[PDB]
Parts: sequence; C-alpha cells; structure tokens
Amino acid sequence: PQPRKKRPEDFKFGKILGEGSFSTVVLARELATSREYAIKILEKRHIIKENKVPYVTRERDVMSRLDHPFFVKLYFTFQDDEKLYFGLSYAKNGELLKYIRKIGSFDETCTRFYTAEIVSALEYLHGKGIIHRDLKPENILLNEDMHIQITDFGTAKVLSPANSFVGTAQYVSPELLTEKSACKSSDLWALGCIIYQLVAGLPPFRAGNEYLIFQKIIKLEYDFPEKFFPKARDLVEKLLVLDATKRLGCEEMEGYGPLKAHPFFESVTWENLHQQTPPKLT
Repeated sequence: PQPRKKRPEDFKFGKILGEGSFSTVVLARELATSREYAIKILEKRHIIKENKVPYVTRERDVMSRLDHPFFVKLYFTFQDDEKLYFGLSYAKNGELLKYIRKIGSFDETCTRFYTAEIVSALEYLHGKGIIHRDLKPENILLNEDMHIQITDFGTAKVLSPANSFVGTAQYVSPELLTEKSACKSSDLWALGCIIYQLVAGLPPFRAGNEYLIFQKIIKLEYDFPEKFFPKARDLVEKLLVLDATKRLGCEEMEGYGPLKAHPFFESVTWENLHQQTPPKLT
C-alpha cells in the first residue's frame, strides 16, 4: 500500500508562487510534517471546458516518470469536487531569470556550471523520449541550494514513433515555424538561446512583436556582443542552426556525447554535477 490520500485540510496554504491560464501554484505547508510543497491547483470545470484533459493528464504522467535531481518532483495528487492538486517540490529561489536580471549576466564559471546542469537535465529527459517544448529561464527554477529544477510539463510531448504546440516566442525553433513540427532538437535550440541569454543578458532574437521575432528566427538574424566568451560563442553557433538535424546533441549528430565533449565544457565533471557546490552568483 501507501500513505492514505492527502486532502486540503492536511495543509496550511500560503502565498501564490505563480499563475497560468491553466492553474495556480501556491506554497503550502503540510501540518503533520511541517514540510513545504508547491501545490499546483487546477479547476476541473475550467480544464474540461477548455478541452485540456489530455494536457493535464500528460503533464501529471510525464512528471510521475521523472526521478532526477534537476527536475521538480511530483510527490502526490488528490482532488475534491472542483479541484485537482499536485504536490511538487518547492524551489525557494524561483526563476533562473530573476538571477539573470539581478546580476545582468553570468561570468564564465557560472555560465558553464548552469549550462552543464541544463545539458545534463536534457540528456536525462531526452533519454526517456520526452520533449519539454517550452524550455526557458522562467521554467528553470532554483532550489534552496541553487541547483536547477526544471518544471512545467504542460506543453511536453511524449514520443512514440509534436506539432500542436508553439511555446514562448523568443525560444521557438525554426522548424516549429516551418514544417509545423517538433523533436528533441527543438529543446536543443532553446538551449542555444538560453546559453546566449546567460552570457549576453538577453535572448538572441528580439523585436517589437511576435511576427518580427519569428522573421528573425527563420532568417537566423542575431549577433554576438564583442565580449562573448569565444568557446560559448562557438557552442551557441552549433546549437542555433536552422537545420534541426545538424544541432550538436541531436540523434543525427550522434547524441549527447559530442555535446558534452565540447571545449566549452572542458573542465566539467558530468557524473556528479548535483554533488558540486554551485558557484556564487557574483
């Protein structure tokens, strides 16, 4: 068996950590243990009306299948007459994006560290035939110890052999704008954008509106500031490649081995990133 199903009364709900069109995430403290969980709450009525059952169900299933230190863990689920609740691990420090603004940009040791954590998280995710499809600084959280915790699998795609979704405009891959489709490489593209954002302080493709943004993406219109770490620049250039089959890290390019072997990660020990002490953020 297992611990009896939990119920709302077992918690003392606190502040709202964030909202979505889909639901609300609130910080809660379980009375019997004093443990803090970030509980995602969804209104069954709203979900049904919006035809999101498949999405919510997929989200819960992907999360249940993940058991890694770089991913928010799902501890339990329960529901009452009107709402569904998902008990997720609480990452106190919030969005990686906050830290990016807070300090402007990351030095080389910090960029390397956090990129390595993300790459390693991606290898794990892709190893299970799962595609995030909306990877970005706002979806990458930080736990109390400053290690990453990736979440929000509401837009995830589970492979079985991935065109029904888009994702945040600035991180969308060109294939999604053209062949109306997506694969593992799509996340790798988002990685390229993220890396670039860690070093430069802003995402690569920026413009007045979505349309302009998409124009630049399909034309690969962007450039590096003259201060950009050379090896990071080289790595980014191998990720922000229009042809999805030529991005460092994808199946056609022989996987994660070559990606992790990149010069930019020279001094990284991949086997125990999570045991390592994250570099102080400036």
